[PDB]
Amino acid sequence: SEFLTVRLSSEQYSPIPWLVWSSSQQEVIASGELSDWQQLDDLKNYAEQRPIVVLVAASDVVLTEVDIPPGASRQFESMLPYLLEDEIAQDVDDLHFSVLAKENGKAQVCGVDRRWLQHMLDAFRAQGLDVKRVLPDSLALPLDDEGISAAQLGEQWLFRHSACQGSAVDDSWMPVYLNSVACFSSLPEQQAHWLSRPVEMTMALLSQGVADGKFSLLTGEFKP
Amino acid sequence: RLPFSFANRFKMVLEVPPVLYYVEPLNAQALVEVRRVLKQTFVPQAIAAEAFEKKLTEAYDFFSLAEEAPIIKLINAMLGEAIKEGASDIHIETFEKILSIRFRVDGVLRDVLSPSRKLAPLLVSRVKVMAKLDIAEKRVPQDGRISLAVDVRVSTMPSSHGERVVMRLLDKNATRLDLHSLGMTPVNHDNFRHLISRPHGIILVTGPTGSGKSTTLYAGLQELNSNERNILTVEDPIEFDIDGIGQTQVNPKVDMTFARGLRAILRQDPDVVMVGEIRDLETAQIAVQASLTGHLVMSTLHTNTAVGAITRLRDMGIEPFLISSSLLGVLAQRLVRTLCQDCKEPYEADKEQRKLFALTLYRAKGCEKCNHKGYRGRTGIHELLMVDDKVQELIHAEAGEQAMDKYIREHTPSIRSDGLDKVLQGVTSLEEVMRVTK
Ligand SMILES: Nc1ncnc2c1ncn2[C@@H]1O[C@H](COP(=O)(O)OP(=O)(O)NP(=O)(O)O)[C@@H](O)[C@H]1O
Ligand SMILES: [Mg+2]
Ligand SMILES: [Zn+2]
Repeated sequence: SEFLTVRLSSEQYSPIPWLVWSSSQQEVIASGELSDWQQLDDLKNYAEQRPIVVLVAASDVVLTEVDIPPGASRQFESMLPYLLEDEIAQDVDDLHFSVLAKENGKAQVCGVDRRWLQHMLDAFRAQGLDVKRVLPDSLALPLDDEGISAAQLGEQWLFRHSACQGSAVDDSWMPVYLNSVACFSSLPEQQAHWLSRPVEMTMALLSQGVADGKFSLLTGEFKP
Repeated sequence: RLPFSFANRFKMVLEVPPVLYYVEPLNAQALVEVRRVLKQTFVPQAIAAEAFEKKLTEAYDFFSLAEEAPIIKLINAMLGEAIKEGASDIHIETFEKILSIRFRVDGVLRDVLSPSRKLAPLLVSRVKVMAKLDIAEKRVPQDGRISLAVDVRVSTMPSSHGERVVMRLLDKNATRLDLHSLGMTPVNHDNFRHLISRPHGIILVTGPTGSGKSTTLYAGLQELNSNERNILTVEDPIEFDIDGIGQTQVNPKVDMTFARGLRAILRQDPDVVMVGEIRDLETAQIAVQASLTGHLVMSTLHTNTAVGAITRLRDMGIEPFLISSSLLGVLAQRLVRTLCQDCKEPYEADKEQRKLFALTLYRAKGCEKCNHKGYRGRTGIHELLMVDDKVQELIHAEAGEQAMDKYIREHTPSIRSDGLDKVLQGVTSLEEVMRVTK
């Protein structure tokens, strides 16, 4: 009925937006923002007896598509790091991968730094907070039939390209990155066809998507 | 810096306000991947293929010696003593009756030695020759440089009693973290400088997530970073590479843990050891045995207070006797956002606010420079617990947190008190100190 959504990133100095959404009432019960990761103790009061969903920043996550080698669907996940080894900019052993979808001859993948994800879970565990789900913040945006769904959070633009594909980019180089966009916030002074949708609070909008979807990076080694 | 494999493939180079040079057509997927790895924003700049390839290739004892030429050794020892104490500037000044030398350590001047006045012209002559300056000329200012990885800038100037010399000591390493610039006070830095300089014992930097405990350890290791010491570390992961220090990374693919990595480090004949953190008893036991067998150990814990770190070692299973003999000190630390200097609004503190300390404090407000927060940047506030004779007794006897907090408040300032001093200076707000301090 009610759940706490928390938006985290790799930047420990950056703010941590949170929001208590109620699917029963369809309303925002509580809302705030931690300044640093030093305030993780403050989330105790807002969690109480409610599931915690962590929204990792899509900027701190690799969301990409890869071709499944013919007739190797059952062993695909073991071959996943090696197929993406050239396409990531660090050692692929460092990343933890989660298959979001398998359709036709392609698979939808989400990678994240293993040590960061483990460290985030250890930070919440030290505070007595039990994280139920972890997913990319961009994938919590709603799908639109007329274009790419977008929303501004802080000084970043979240983009959901499709069901499993997504991204988060800074305002400074957002226009260069895009080279139609259904926007659920105030339109920027940038960009390339921006369709204005009814404006909502981004964390409230994301929370509604969290209630709809089942995606979670807590898989394999990170399963509860 | 990106990996060469990635940069060569997608045609993207990073050269530092970080600039990201690229060749068209730009790949949106690869652009996001660069943002993920750096954990920082950048400025994309388009470049032609020919100019890109060139950018890619270019990218990838003083005191004892004073009582006894002999001048050459004295000046070299003085410079070694300056780097030891962490001096920024060396002042050699000649008066009528007295020759005096002074260091400025973290902004604060200090008397080091006042030798015989007769030596005055010889010290001026030696320092000039090292910097390729004119020995005979004494009527004009002369400026020179030396490389010793220390880059000293030296300036002479005429005075009424000869010439006055100043040597500005600067490290060429641009990634050097100055512990005072990070936020430590001159007294806290000296006490921490002395603690990490010891031959053996454990030092713990504690605080919650994002308290700057890794950054403080790194700055401490960089200060010790010398060829006379063998410094090694186990990390999970390695935050960034310090040149000269051997950094091992924790690897679960070969079952290389903190404990197993720490044992391997101890067979490498180290002087100083740094363990990322002590999560379990196994790693704690090894770190304690290292400290009792002639190794300086540095690590971290996620406790809210400096005294909580001692209680944490107690709770993990380390025997009180072993904690008292091993532990040198605990550095409790928090980060507080620094107020924007352009838009910070002054206000006089009320009676409830004055209890914590016309007392003028500063508020956040906000403007386009901070955009639009009121703060810009961060700085550290600290509480350095120093394990002395009486602290060793209290750990052995198991006096508890309550009785131990009593004695600790008599000698060492609190983390709030250090924070409140910065509020008086106008660096951070009272709201930010009270946020991170409970
Ligand atoms: N003294 C400081 N002044 C300004 N910025 C700082 C300072 N110390 C750390 N930072 C920045 O703040 C972030 C947090 O610092 P960090 O050293 O990672 O904290 P930490 O407590 O060691 N993290 P963790 O290991 O997760 O508990 C880093 O990204 C630094 O760049
Ligand atoms: Mg750390
Ligand atoms: Zn301002």
